[PDB]
Amino acid sequence: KRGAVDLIKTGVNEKAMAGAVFSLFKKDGTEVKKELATDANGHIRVQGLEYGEYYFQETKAPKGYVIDPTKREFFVKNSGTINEDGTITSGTVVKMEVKNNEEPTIDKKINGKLEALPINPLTNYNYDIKTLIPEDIKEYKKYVVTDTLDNRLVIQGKPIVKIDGAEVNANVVEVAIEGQKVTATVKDFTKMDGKKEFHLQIKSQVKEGVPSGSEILNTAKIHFTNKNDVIGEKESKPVVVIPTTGIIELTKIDSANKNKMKGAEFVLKDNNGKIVVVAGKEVTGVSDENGVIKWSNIPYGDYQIFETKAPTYTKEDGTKTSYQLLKDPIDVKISENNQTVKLTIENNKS
Repeated sequence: KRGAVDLIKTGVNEKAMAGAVFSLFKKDGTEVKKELATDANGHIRVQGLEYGEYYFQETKAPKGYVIDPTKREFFVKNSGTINEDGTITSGTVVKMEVKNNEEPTIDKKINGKLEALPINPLTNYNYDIKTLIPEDIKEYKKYVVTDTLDNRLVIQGKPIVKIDGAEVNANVVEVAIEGQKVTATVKDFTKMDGKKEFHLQIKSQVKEGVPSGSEILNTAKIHFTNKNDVIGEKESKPVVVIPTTGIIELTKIDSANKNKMKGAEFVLKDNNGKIVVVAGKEVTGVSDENGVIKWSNIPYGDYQIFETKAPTYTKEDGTKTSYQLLKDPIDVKISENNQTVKLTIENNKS
């Protein structure tokens, strides 16, 4: 006398789940069958089973779903048959419904959709970290998203967490922050049942003084433990911000003499007429012995150079005279395809 069983495997949104692999065991642990893969409709059908207690156990999870170690018991108590497509059933066929849950995933982007971003120092940009919220999140034990920002970066204010686009109280999700480490930990798992997207947004700035063109990478990580004590740890793909700055080289010479000049003072202003400040200091220069003023770490890109003090010289009557002051601004442009602007400035006695 022999019975049968029908395993009905489903996934997200009650979808029929194919490719889920199971083994069938007797209660005493002996393997009856292995490599039983759910068909296109999420079914595994087995007949010809001697009466008694059995249990299925998953050996391979469907792609994208969490592995499930649970031993699922059933009794074969009556006779039953079932053909391969289940269109014909006789007697009693034990029915087993097995649900699968997706495993959380992690995605990091810059300003929503970017994987790379050329940006000026001390200029705001966002890290957008989105993780999948599974259908059994309600039953999860741990769900944490972390991100340690490269130390060449400054966290701006307090990172914000959105669930399905809605900002959540510190009750449901707590945003912690210590040093460069940002950590958002789910605290109320019930307030997230039915939700699908965990979105952590960290606002950042690239510090001043990092070499231009240097790639500052970022990644975020998700840590979780589900109801079955399955522990996950995934890391996002790296995203990159690149500091954009340039160099301004001024060489101060004489009109006809063409000689290098020391002592000529200049200043760099933006097109709003305000002096440019870099490391807390205004961008000022005094011409060296070779008549050079080199300014580095200048963000993009439109500025105006002004002479604030002309060089001196001594005529034959020993006179202590200053060259003429240049009263017109010198427009400069800094931007890739023009990252180092070298300008020669001629200086007239009258």
